[PDB]
Amino acid sequence: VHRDTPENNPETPFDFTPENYKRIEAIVKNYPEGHKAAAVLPVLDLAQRQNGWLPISAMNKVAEILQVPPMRVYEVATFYTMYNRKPVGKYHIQVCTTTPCMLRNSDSILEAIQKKLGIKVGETTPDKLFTLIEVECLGACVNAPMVQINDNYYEDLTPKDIEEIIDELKAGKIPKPGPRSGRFSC
Amino acid sequence: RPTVRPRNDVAHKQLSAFGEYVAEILPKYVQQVQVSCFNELEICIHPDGVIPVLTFLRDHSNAQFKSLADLTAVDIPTRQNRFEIVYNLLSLRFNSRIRVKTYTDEL
Amino acid sequence: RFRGEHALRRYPSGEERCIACKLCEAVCPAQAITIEAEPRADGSRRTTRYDIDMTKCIYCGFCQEACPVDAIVEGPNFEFSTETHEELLYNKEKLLNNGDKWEAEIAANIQADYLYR
Amino acid sequence: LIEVFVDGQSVMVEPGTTVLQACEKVGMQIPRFCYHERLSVAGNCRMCLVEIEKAPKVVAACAMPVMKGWNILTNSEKTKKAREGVMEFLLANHPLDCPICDQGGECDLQDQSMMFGSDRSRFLEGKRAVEDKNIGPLVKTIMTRCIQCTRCIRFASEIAGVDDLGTTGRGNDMQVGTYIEKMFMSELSGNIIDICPVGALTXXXXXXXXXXXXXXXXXXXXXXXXXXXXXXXX
Amino acid sequence: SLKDEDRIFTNLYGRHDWRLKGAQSRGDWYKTKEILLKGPDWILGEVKTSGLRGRGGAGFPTGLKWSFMNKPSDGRPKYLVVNADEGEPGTCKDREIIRHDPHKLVEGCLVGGRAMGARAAYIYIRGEFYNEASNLQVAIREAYEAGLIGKNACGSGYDFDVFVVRGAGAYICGEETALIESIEGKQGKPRLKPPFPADVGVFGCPTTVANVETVAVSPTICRRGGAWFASFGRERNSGTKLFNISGHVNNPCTVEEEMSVPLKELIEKHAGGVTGGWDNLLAVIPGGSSTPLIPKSVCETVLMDFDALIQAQTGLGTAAVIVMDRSTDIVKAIARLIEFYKHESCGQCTPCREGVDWMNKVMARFVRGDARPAEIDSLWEISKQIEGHTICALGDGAAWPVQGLIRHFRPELEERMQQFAQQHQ
Amino acid sequence: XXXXXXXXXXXXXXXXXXXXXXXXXXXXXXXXXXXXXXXXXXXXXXXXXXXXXXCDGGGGALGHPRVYINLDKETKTGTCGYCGLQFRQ
Amino acid sequence: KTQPYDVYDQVEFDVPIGSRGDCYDRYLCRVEEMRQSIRIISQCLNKMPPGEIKVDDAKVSPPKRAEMKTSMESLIHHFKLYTEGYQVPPGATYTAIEAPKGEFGVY
Ligand SMILES: Cc1cc2nc3c(=O)[nH]c(=O)nc-3n(C[C@H](O)[C@H](O)[C@H](O)COP(=O)(O)O)c2cc1C
Ligand code: SF4
Ligand code: SF4
Ligand code: SF4
Ligand code: SF4
Ligand code: SF4
Ligand code: FES
Ligand code: FES
Ligand SMILES: [Zn+2]
Repeated sequence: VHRDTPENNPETPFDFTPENYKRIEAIVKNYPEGHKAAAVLPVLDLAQRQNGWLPISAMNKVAEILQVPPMRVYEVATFYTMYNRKPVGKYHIQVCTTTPCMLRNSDSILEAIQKKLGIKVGETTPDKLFTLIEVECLGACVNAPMVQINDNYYEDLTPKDIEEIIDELKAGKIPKPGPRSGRFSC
Repeated sequence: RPTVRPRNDVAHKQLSAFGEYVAEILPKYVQQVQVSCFNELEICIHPDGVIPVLTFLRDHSNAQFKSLADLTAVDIPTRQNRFEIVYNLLSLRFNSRIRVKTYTDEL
Repeated sequence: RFRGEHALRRYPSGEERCIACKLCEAVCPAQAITIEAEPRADGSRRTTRYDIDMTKCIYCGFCQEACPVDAIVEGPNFEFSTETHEELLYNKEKLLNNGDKWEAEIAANIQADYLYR
Repeated sequence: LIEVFVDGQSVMVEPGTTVLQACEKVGMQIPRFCYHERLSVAGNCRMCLVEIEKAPKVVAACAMPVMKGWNILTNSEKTKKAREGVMEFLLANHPLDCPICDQGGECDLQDQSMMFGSDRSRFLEGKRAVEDKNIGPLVKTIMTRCIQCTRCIRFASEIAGVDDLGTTGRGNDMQVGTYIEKMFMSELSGNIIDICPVGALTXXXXXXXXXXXXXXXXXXXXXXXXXXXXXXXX
Repeated sequence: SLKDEDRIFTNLYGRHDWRLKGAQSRGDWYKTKEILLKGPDWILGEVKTSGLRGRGGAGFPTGLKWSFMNKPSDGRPKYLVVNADEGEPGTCKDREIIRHDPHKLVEGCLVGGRAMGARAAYIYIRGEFYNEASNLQVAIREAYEAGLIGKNACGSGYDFDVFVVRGAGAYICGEETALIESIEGKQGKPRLKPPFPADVGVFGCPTTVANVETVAVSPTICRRGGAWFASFGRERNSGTKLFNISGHVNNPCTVEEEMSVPLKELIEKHAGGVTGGWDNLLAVIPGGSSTPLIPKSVCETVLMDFDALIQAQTGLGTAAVIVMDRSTDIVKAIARLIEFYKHESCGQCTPCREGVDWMNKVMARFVRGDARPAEIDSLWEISKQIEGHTICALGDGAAWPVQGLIRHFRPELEERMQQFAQQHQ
Repeated sequence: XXXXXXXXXXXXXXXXXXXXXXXXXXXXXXXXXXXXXXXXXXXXXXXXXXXXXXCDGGGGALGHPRVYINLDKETKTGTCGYCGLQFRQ
Repeated sequence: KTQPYDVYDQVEFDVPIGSRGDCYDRYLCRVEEMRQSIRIISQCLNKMPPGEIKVDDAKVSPPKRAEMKTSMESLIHHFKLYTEGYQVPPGATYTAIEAPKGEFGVY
């Protein structure tokens, strides 16, 4: 699903940030003063960070602040892949499956994570804690496996190291960069 | 091409010699326009003399047609001159098909 | 494969096979077939007016060939004799749909028609 | 005004004139999908590709202007190899509606396959289908028949006023619909069905009533609404 | 004539210890006041005299591209554009040029600011790489407040302000026309390239598109001598570019190397899987995702330079090694590369939305083995066609690797079809 | 269903107070059996596994051009252009 | 013998020509045509290459019924070869193929 939007219990109810409203207005000033539609691309990323799972009515309220077309601003977030579509948990992680990562085994890291953290691949956790989704590329391809959770991307993980990092993340943040070898040259 | 083309042009240059030969006489009374396409020859004739064109091709040393067999006419309202009587001629000794047309309105 | 009196076929689970295109209308060299289409109740859009003249029609099988859904299939028919033109020219489907008595033969004949002979 | 020869014949054109606009002066119509009359110039199909006298890559007629005195051929060897190819790409993911489809002969895509595209075969297996978009009174819209172009997208933004149509996905899943469930406004948006080349947007009031084949056309000015003239009635 | 690898020479060396002041001791903003005092014509001439090729996956020279705008007379104020997000998979330049040393990337906008003549500089980062984007935002706060760039800094009349914006993470950072449309606010789709480039009109302004590695090389080329950048490499293409190896390898690591370097020597230094080209079957690609895979026979003769790489099969543009072992599948690997373009297709040009999606569906059948032996030759005609009749360069990027299946290989593809023909049918 | 005397078939009117119809008096008028399209709804809906399903009457033998039908909305099942057959999930 | 239509001269033909222009000799040649016609039919049975029935190019002849139902371009061409005609090249052409009565000079 990409085009269709549900009308039941996620169409009318929406909330906007009040404390971050002053910070959102300053973000619009960073671009051009006259004719500013660039703020809509920045506010869409700020809305997902402040409130989990962006509503259809929430995008219309964000478009009203910058004063833009409601249909055009809704289409702007549809093309983006980083923005949330339906629902996201407390810490959502996306796994890379592209050929630069698949050459040194990437599917083995995803299959081990699927059995340890439950569910198939597309389905999220029923208690809402971890959500799995297939990603194109994480960005940094220096390490053989790559997975980006929430904001900080975790790189370089073994078959048992990936399962140990996932279970520990339930209570306390695990930080990390490439916990397998030197960062620059090894 | 194997199925796309019907026949390659080889006799087209040979039939073009007739497009020169009759035109070498060069009458404003007879010749006017000579069109040749798809192994066939087409001539249109000035209304003043049609009989002298038909006595030609009949007998003649270079080409022997004789049979002035099939005779058609074209109705077209686009031009200022309306009708176009079209003669279809066939040779038995020479084995060729030539066309004689009239350009006049012929009301 | 033999062409006689016209009869329009239907699907095995009800439903009229004719979809209303005006495809067979334009191909028809006699212009015997007439078609005016309206939406059927709700959703479906399949025919309203469907007259084939027997005063016209030179029997080609062109309407059989032009049909993408295979509605008009020419059945082995000989028996047709009337007192008037009115009784002879076919009405809005109905008598064409009454070709069920020949549709059992048509279903057998079309099995020799798919991948031609 | 700078003159540049197209198909050997010379034609005078303006300095900021388009390639397809220059082709009209030479009495030749290139294969189109994105308008040239009133709708804004945009790519997003690459059908109107034409090859220059000395160029490695073909340029689109809607975007690229003539500018300098360069020779461009419409019946070139590279153009015919292009036109047959693009048609196959358009029909690899096309739902096959032709007998059921509201248009038939009036469809611009239907003619271009007969005139330009490859006839003998089309290599395709498995076509994706899109869900039906919501529409009010006029135009019974079907998203499957749509080729996903930019014609009606810019029509709502510029010509009609109120914007609704846009993009929904990324790959072969992007719909031309409104995304949010809302009926289209009246004003002048009833003419959107006549704009679209494919049989996707067509008037619901006169749907499947009569095909383009066998209909006598006559031009007459409309009585309802003032300043209305030239309207063809079948 | 022969090029040596690095040998105490690097564009960006600081990666272990760098914040703001620590980088300054190890060559950063050394001639900041000197470059600002110099004229715009003289500063632009320094890049043209060196002859540095474009770091981004295109092949176009950086000297000609920066001079293409020039700006003789401008009505609307000019703006500077820079791309830092990851485009092609297998590239490590995105999380190294900005993540490790953020001070070097910020200095690149200031060096090209006075040269091009832009009022404000803008940078686009990947949405997935949020940790790397935070380092770039922290560097801007340490530069604007202290007095590095903005209004009047380091004895300069021209004003330049740096601002970083988070991206969607698709083809919006890919094409040069796409970056202008994404930053403006509109949906992720590239503008028409034939009539107007970046110089004529980009977000209502004259602009220029620059890569993350291309922009970072500009202050290093300005501070040091012009001959130093042209010393390593070939006559046509010169300048050190960051190459990253990913896939089947003993140790995967990204390291800076000199131009016109052999593929056998570069793989041996980083250590690959089994053998460099004796025991393990060679399936390495010179590019990240754009260029098709190189043959097993021709690999030692191939060079890192773009001018030398064009002679054999296809030129390297992205400059990233994607080596695959003999045990690893070849058919399934290249099919996944096309599947990347299936998701990263924007939705404009009809031989790409309904093209690549058609291409991936046929390619998925080759893994199973249901495809006919005749279908291999037919697919080659379609693959060549997409390269020519597309607006953006991603249409070419999906077209090239499919051409590398018919070329070089072919018995490998035929064996998969023949195996399922006897077993199932 | 029949109005007065004549039976309606595939949406048809007989006569307004008997004026037009006069020929069908001595001879019995034709009527198509089950022309109300009751057999269309009588057929059971088939379950789908994929997001898009291809429809066919009975291969190349029976006249049915291939159309792909999308299934995205839970309410109202999707049907092909040629058949009255509906698909869910 | 003079003008081939569809694979001629390859098939052996025998043409009966009499002497007198009377009704009896003009009848004998027709019976002699009939006895020397089976030679052609037998040679037609001898030479039959298996292949295409219609022209493969779908701008002239409608495609196969199994073909049109699946592929796209086939049905659109099926929609336009019917209703609409052929879109013929302009020009005047004359053809005559031997009728047993005489000729069919279609113009
Ligand atoms: C598939 C693909 C992805 C690309 N991704 C990027 C990218 O993420 N960043 C970038 O700077 N250039 C990228 N490029 C190169 C662009 O063509 C670039 O905008 C420009 O033309 C190269 O010049 P530059 O090195 O001055 O940026 C990509 C090219 C292709 C074909
Ligand atoms: S008989 Fe066939 S071609 Fe004619 S309208 Fe009905 S479905 Fe269409
Ligand atoms: S058989 Fe020929 S004349 Fe008769 S209805 Fe069909 S197309 Fe028309
Ligand atoms: S859109 Fe045109 S080509 Fe496609 S099915 Fe409808 S009429 Fe045929
Ligand atoms: S509905 Fe028509 S005009 Fe609109 S995008 Fe689709 S094909 Fe183009
Ligand atoms: S080639 Fe593909 S990705 Fe590039 S602009 Fe065209 S449709 Fe979009
Ligand atoms: S018709 Fe010119 S780009 Fe679509
Ligand atoms: S390809 Fe996996 S992180 Fe880039
Ligand atoms: Zn069906």
